Amino acid sequence: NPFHDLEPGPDVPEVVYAIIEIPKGSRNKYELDKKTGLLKLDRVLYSPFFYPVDYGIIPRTWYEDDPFDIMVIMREPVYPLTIIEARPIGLFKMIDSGDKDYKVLAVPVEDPYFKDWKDIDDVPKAFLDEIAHFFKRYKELQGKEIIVEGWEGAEAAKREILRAIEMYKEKF
Repeated sequence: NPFHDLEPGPDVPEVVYAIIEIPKGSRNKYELDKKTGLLKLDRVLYSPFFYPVDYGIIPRTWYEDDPFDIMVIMREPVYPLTIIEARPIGLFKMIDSGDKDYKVLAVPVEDPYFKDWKDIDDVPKAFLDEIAHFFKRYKELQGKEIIVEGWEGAEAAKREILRAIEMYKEKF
């Protein structure tokens, strides 16, 4: 499994690895299976929405009983199971069915388009809104309730990554 076999990053928490599961623009929700290391179709979203970001996980992280999720803003979406060196710039805070389900927002290190993106204030506000709204509504036809706490900055993101990396060490 890229989850188990890779280190969290080449320079955590400044640069992490993101293992991409879902390319920006997919209505199919793919997940990396931790045991087999293969891509699985978790579900087809019940509504005609698409993932607004390249969506994945950081290797060797464990969060709150799952890998820590990362959203990577890519101009051209990558293929599932691509590794991206990503810079954390933000932290999305939502709770899904009582459980905290925070997500890191990151930019690709090797796309110079995002070179001056270093914190949440560098992101177009309507983009942060479109992400929050996606997670607020995407499971509404499945009867789930997601509460969205909002966003925090890069420093918070990076704390939470270091925290999830040690939680992985405790569990494995």
